[PDB]
Amino acid sequence: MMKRLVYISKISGHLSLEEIQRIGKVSIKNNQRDNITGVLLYLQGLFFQILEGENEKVDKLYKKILVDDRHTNILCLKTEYDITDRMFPNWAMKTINLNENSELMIQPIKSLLQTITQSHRVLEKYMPARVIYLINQGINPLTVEPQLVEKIIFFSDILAFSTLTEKLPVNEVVILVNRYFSICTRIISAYGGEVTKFIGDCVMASFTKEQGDAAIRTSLDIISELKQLRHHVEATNPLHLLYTGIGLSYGHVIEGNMGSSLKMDHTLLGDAVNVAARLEALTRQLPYALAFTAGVKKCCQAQWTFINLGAHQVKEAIEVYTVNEAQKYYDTLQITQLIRQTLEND
Amino acid sequence: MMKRLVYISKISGHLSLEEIQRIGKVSIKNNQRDNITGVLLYLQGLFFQILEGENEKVDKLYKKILVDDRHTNILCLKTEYDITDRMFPNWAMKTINLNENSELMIQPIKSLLQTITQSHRVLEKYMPARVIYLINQGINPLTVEPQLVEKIIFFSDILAFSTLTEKLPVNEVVILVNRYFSICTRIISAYGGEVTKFIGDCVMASFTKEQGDAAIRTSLDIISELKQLRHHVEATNPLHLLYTGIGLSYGHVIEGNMGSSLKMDHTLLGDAVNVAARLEALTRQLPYALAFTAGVKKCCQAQWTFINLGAHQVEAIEVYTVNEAQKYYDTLQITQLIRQTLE
Ligand SMILES: Cc1cc2nc3c(=O)[nH]c(=O)nc-3n(C[C@H](O)[C@H](O)[C@H](O)COP(=O)(O)O)c2cc1C
Ligand SMILES: Cc1cc2nc3c(=O)[nH]c(=O)nc-3n(C[C@H](O)[C@H](O)[C@H](O)COP(=O)(O)O)c2cc1C
Ligand SMILES: [Cl-]
Ligand SMILES: [Cl-]
Ligand SMILES: [Cl-]
Ligand SMILES: [Cl-]
Ligand SMILES: [Cl-]
Ligand SMILES: [Cl-]
Ligand SMILES: [Mg+2]
Repeated sequence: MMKRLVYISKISGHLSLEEIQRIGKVSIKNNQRDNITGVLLYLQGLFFQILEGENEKVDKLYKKILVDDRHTNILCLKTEYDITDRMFPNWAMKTINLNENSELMIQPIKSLLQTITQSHRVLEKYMPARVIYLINQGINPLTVEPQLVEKIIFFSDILAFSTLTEKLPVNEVVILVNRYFSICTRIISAYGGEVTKFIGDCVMASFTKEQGDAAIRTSLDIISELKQLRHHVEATNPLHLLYTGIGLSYGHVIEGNMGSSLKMDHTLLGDAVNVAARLEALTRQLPYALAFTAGVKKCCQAQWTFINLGAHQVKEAIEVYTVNEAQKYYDTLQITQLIRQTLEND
Repeated sequence: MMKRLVYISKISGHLSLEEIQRIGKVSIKNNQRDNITGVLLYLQGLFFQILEGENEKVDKLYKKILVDDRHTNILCLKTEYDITDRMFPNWAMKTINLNENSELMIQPIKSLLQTITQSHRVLEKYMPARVIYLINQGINPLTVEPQLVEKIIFFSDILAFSTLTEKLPVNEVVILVNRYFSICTRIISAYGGEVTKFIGDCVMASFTKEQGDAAIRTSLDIISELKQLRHHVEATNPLHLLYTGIGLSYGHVIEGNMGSSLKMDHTLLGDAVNVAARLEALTRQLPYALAFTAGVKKCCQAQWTFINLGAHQVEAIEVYTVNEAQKYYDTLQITQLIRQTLE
């Protein structure tokens, strides 16, 4: 049985024509051995490749391509399974430099391909991570049926954000929120979590039930990086005032497409979403910057020092936990007052 | 001064090759007259068009193309301003049927164009409407600066949704939330509001300060349509149990594109967002399904019967409603009825 995959990628740095030639000859040699055929196109710093052959041979090759140093931001766009006919039966690997094609009748198609691909790469950034995952796996996200899944829900947001927005100019708030989002997204994604959306200054993400310790480590790493950042910058930098609170919950959530023709999105539905947001808010009243449910605790295997913060009610009460490592070295009320007083000019 | 634009669209059904030819014939005549050049391509049910010429000539033509019933789901991908040279100076409008091209050396580029565009159209379905607007207006959403704007913030969600999710099968929950979202989104959009996002079962939207009355009307209309729905369906249908609460607030919010190269989103930043969400939760404790701030009230000019609900801690703020938002039911009895109905 044969398959065919298509992917796009960003060429790492500036790549010479001779090293692009060094991809072609090795590809031709290996693909002839593996009975692989396909085409490699490049255009304005982007690679396009189509690979076809028996499934095991194609998957082995794509695993190696994925770790190749010469390109990055790799997104597989389409996978066709159990294909009847090869698309390029005579090309072990045909390389086409679309930049060098100056023919007048191909310029329209070449222009459209560059415009649509560059637009595609922008849109990719706005997708929930789950959608990018499904596309990478060759699954059309629009046709996926919703599933009840077990997830750890993550919410983190900015301490005293109302004071920051009240006292800072808009451009300074934007720099600060972008930095916060950049840090959260990088760390969540490094631990295998999936960012779902930004809501105001809040980052929403999920982890699997096998990722309880990764979820805690994510949260502590966020807190740790913010603490580092506050003493890295000057006192006139609003980043000097950036703190977070984090809530985690665990439960059954429905994951999938929701909405209508007018607006559709990837959503997560279930009690755990509300609980994680409420625990995120509760950290304001706690001497800890991370709060989570008993269910999150049961998903952890590491030797955390779990601390029981008692039962709290969520708009029936739920046990709230934290870890000793999440303890605040500051008093939260004193810090929100310091933030306001730091931003006071009078 | 000249501009160049590129858009993609979905060919409307039943569009034959003779009709596409007539499009080319008229385009050539009009574009020659207006000194417009470009190319029209089609492939597997999609149009691609590049248009270039003087700003006003191009804009007037594009406004016409926007209302042409021979295509739908039009997205202007890119606008180049102050172009120096035309890309197709000799083609008033060259029509290219990519479906008919069988040349072997073109097949790779044709295949990739179809793959990437179809994937692009999937991604578009998940994009924030505000980002799709910016792209259509030729604005780079990754570089355009967020702005401080005055907005009415709208928050609604489903009453006792925890009980619904606890007691219903997945496919039934999905049908129910989709219906709720479809109703909210259609009404908000009909009144000129902008749905921002879905957060769980919650709908977040915004209106301008000139849209105070429209925000109240939207809210009452959603409540009204849910009431209609509950007595349209049978008692075994979970939609029979669908109620909403709505909060509105007014304030300054930063609106824009935020994040990093790893993940972007469109967001509204400001205290008004939290206030609207807390007033939405407060309706559970109120004999009204709509609650809003003094600031919202000041944005209204219609002759509502405003009702003061006293100061509430969300310093406490004055909460208001309108007489029409009164609940004909007792909220705690409804939540107990939802629990009991699903037993
Ligand atoms: C864009 C791109 C496309 C590539 N395509 C192929 C290919 O089709 N076949 C292949 O064998 N190697 C291809 N490679 C290179 C592989 O990643 C790898 O360098 C090559 O298989 C040699 O691996 P080896 O020295 O460990 O055996 C490609 C690399 C890049 C950057
Ligand atoms: C995909 C598509 C592309 C079109 N491109 C052009 C064009 O480039 N120039 C043009 O005059 N009309 C174009 N039209 C048709 C116009 O929308 C309109 O039907 C035509 O200009 C006649 O308009 P009229 O009612 O003012 O006579 C296009 C229509 C479609 C569906
Ligand atoms: Cl290149
Ligand atoms: Cl800290
Ligand atoms: Cl610990
Ligand atoms: Cl509720
Ligand atoms: Cl009602
Ligand atoms: Cl009234
Ligand atoms: Mg905050």
